[PDB]
Amino acid sequence: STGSATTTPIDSLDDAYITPVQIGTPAQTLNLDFDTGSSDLWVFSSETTASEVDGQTIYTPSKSTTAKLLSGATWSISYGDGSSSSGDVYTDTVSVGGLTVTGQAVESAKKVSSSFTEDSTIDGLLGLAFSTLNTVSPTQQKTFFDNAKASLDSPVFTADLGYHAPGTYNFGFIDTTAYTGSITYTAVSTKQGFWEWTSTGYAVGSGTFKSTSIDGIADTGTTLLYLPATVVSAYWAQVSGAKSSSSVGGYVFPCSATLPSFTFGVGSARIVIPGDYIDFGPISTGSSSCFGGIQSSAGIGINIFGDVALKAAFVVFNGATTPTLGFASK
Ligand SMILES: CC[C@H](C)CNC(=O)C[C@H](O)[C@H](CC(C)C)NC(=O)[C@H](CCCCNC(=S)NC)NC(=O)[C@H](Cc1ccccc1)NS(=O)(=O)N(C)C
Repeated sequence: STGSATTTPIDSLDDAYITPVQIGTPAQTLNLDFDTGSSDLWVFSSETTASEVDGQTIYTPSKSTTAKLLSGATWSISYGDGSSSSGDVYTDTVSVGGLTVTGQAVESAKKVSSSFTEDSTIDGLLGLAFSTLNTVSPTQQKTFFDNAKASLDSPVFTADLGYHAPGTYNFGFIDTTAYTGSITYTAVSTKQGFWEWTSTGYAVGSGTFKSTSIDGIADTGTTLLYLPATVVSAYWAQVSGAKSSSSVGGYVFPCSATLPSFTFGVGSARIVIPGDYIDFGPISTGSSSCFGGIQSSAGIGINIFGDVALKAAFVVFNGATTPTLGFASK
């Protein structure tokens, strides 16, 4: 079996993408944030504290005939940006672009943090990192991909995210019409439970490729590109008006500038992010100052190949016994 779903940015700055998911019987469609950086599928529902509910679409376990409460299981998670959620768990049928998994754990939120209540276009998260990061207790619940693996035509899923446009998530197949060149595969360490890999170096604009190991994670749930502070500094050094702002939280630049591209190595291959994808957007509507999409990972503690990187390539999360990650130019 296979599945294909279109995914869309929740705003005009590509802060996140949501993909529709059908949960329960008859199907309840929710729009979730497909996150390769977590392993929890949870959604807002009939159980979340009302005043914690904005205009999100909720899951009502009670209206689904295949739902089953998972006796005694609870969950609690906190994310990298401080948000958090917790609740209980049900198992139900979950479909993604025609790809159905029965008995998938759907974690029902009882409480959500303020950033989630305020983001009206995200109904929950669908985690895609290793099941070892799952927060359900006492027994960890497998991700949608671990559960679909038996059925998949090939154990893989690809991310094809768009720059200010829709994209696609596909499961169990590789669409050769979607990228150019061939796919370069790189080893993944699962020690931390993440889609963790090592980049071979970088290049700023039309300058030299520097061979330096960049250990990082590929995470569709992270907006920007977090690199070591000395690589970020070499990028911004090429942009005349750019500077580091303590008030805004990072490098800012005149919106007016044409920024250089940024290339990161994948083995022998190079993936070129267009200077424009690095222009995240102005600080505030009308400002002459814009937010840089390449930020320092000094304060996070790990490098993150988030959305600004991920959208410049065709990405293959190959979930075979020995997982690997493939990158293609598109
Ligand atoms: C078991 C716990 C596991 C390890 C949790 N994994 C994780 O926590 C990684 C996972 O991908 C989350 C998903 C996110 C939707 C809440 N990413 C994040 O938490 C990041 C943080 C990236 C690193 C930032 N950390 C720091 S200290 N920066 C100074 N958020 C993001 O990148 C959000 C994503 C987002 C956007 C819009 C709506 C919802 C969520 N964009 S952002 O807020 O940082 N951007 C607006 C500035």
